[PDB]
Amino acid sequence: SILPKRRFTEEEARAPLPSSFDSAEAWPNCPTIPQIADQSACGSCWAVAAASAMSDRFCTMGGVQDVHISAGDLLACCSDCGDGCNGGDPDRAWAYFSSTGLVSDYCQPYPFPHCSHHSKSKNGYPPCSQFNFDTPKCNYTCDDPTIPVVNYRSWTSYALQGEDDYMRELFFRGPFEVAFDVYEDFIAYNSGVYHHVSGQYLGGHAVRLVGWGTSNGVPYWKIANSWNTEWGMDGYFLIRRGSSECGIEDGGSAGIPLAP
Ligand SMILES: *[C@@H]1O[C@H](CO)[C@@H](O[C@@H]2O[C@H](CO)[C@@H](O)[C@H](O)[C@H]2NC(C)=O)[C@H](O)[C@H]1NC(C)=O
Ligand code: NA
Repeated sequence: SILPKRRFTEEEARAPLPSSFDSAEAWPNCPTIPQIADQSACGSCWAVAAASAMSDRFCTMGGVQDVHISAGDLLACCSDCGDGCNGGDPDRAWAYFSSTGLVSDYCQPYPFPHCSHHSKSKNGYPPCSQFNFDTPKCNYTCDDPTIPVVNYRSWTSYALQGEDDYMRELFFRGPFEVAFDVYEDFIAYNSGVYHHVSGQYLGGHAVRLVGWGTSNGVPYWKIANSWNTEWGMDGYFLIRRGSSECGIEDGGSAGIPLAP
């Protein structure tokens, strides 16, 4: 990891964490948390999950109730992060949030429309396979140039590893970015607690971690996916917690938004 490891204070460390936890119920006055993103026909999961968590953390920590951080800005302008719509690194996305900063969804709206990721779309989105999107151009003015550019920054970035870090960080500071390996059997998930049993490896996938809990003696993470609200359980999925399922507990990325 390029980011420094998160160290917990003596007070944070000794906190008795609850058997279940939900970020939306923990910060009920933060409207960005329960919102689900759509990355569209682009490999921008690394950027979209980051911008979602940064938006959440401006409410949990930054003192701003409802600001949406522009995934598009991060996607296009962080060339050191990866190759835009062809994949990137969550760690470097958070490093960019502090060293340079990001505009809001209002300044630079996400350039790609809704599309269907699994199969059938009840709202009538075209298939995402129908679209082939290149990495958008990095812009330095708001799409509507008459809207002033407001730049949003964090003041620190750190990495996280393992069940306890994830839980402890989530509890104190809210949603952050994690990553895991996708297999064929994940694509059609719609219920239950996910566990890889069959299917070919497809690729890495960055996502936003919002909660934990236990269902019928099976501990799990509650995760916000970025395949719009029609995928999984209303945009979310549950995954096995405790034994790094698909490497979900191998690396997490987070930081603290600065009050502007
Ligand atoms: C930066 O602005 C440019 C130009 O306004 C955007 O590029 C256009 O994006 C639309 C919607 O995806 C496409 O239909 C056009 O073909 C693009 N035009 C050109 C000239 O590139 C771009 O999406 C913006 N970038 C971001 C990150 O918002
Ligand atoms: Na840990």
